Amino acid sequence: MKRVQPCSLDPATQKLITNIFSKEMFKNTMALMDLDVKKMPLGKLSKQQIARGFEALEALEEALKDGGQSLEELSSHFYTVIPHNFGHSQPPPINSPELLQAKKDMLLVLADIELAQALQAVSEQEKTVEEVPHPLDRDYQLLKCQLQLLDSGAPEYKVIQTYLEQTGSNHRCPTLQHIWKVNQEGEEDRFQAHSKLGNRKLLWHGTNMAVVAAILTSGLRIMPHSGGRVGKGIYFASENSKSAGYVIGMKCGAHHVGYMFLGEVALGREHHINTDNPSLKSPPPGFDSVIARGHTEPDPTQDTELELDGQQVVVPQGQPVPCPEFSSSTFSQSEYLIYQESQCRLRYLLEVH
Ligand SMILES: CC[C@@H](CO)NC(=O)CCc1nc2ccccc2c(=O)[nH]1
Repeated sequence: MKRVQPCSLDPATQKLITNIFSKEMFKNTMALMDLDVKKMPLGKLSKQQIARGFEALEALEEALKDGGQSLEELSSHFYTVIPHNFGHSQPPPINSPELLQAKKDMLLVLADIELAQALQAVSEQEKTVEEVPHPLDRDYQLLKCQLQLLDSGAPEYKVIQTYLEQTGSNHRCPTLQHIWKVNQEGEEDRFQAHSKLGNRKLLWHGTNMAVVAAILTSGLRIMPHSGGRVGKGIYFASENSKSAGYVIGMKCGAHHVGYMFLGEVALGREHHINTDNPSLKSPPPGFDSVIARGHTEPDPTQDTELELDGQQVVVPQGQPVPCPEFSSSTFSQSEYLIYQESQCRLRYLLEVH
C-alpha cells in the first residue's frame, strides 16, 4: 500500500482545487449544456469524439454557406457523435450561424473538460513510485501553475477589490472571497518579448468553472472554431459585469461559487470599432489590438497603475460613465481583443459568491 503524503495547501487553495477538478462540477456543466452524461460519461469523453464533433459542425457550416444532405440530416449526424438530452425527444436542427457558433462554444468547453480528464491520468512513474501526494497536491502540481493566496494587506488587493466593486453589478454585487496571484510557468517568456509594446491593461476574463483547470494549465488560447462579435481572438472586458455574465456560478450550500480571471493585456496600438465584425482574425496592419467600444467605460480619469514585473499596468478604478463618441455603438459595454496568445499573461484568480 502507498503512503498518502499530507496536503501542503492552505484551506482556500484546497477548496479551489477541489472545485475546479470536481467530477460532479464537470457532469453538472455537461448537464447544463443539455449533454447526455449517461451516453457520454466523463471517462469515455475523448479527443477523437470532439474532433468528429467539430467535423460534423463544419459540414453543417458548408451547408449554411448544392444537392448535399439537408441541415436536419447533417444535424442528426452531429447528435449521433455528441449525444444530447432534451428529455429523450428529437434534438433541434442547427440551421443558423447563431446556433452553429453556440454548438462550437459547447464543444470548446467539452474539449477543456476532456483536457482536465486527460491531465489527471496516472503516469507510469506514479504507478512505480511507492508514495503518493495528497490528491489535492497532485492536482495542483499537474496545473504546472503557481497560485499564491493574497491577504487583505497585499499591495494589489485593494486595487483589485475597487476594480471589482466599481465595475461589477450595482445591485447584484459579486462578493469577493479570495484572490490568488497566478504565475503560469511557460507563459512568462512569450509575454516578456512584448516589453517594448506598452498600453498594458489589467482586464476581466470570465468563464465557467469547467474550463478554469485548462486555463491554469494552458493559459488563454485562440482555439480553432472559436469566434464571436469581434472575431477569432481572446475576449476581455474592463467592466466586471460584462465578464460575470459568462460565470454560471455553481450552487454549494446556501450560496453560489464562481471564478474570474484578471489578465495583463499588452494592447499596444489600439484600433477602435463601434460595429460587430465576426470575420476579424487579427487587428488591421500597424495595430496590436481591436477594442469594440461600448456606450460606457469605467471613468478613465479614475484609472490607477500597478507595477507588475517592472512594467506599468493600467487598472481601472472608476464606475462606468457614458462615452459620447460611442453613444451609437452596437456594443453596450467594451470588448478588448488580442489575436496573439503572447499578448496576455494571467495575473489573478478571484473566487466570488
Ligand atoms: C468558447 C466558450 C468559452 C470557452 O472557454 N469562452 C468563454 O467562456 C469566454 C467568454 C467570455 N467572453 C467574453 C466576451 C466579451 C467580453 C468578455 C468576455 C469574457 O470575459 N468571457
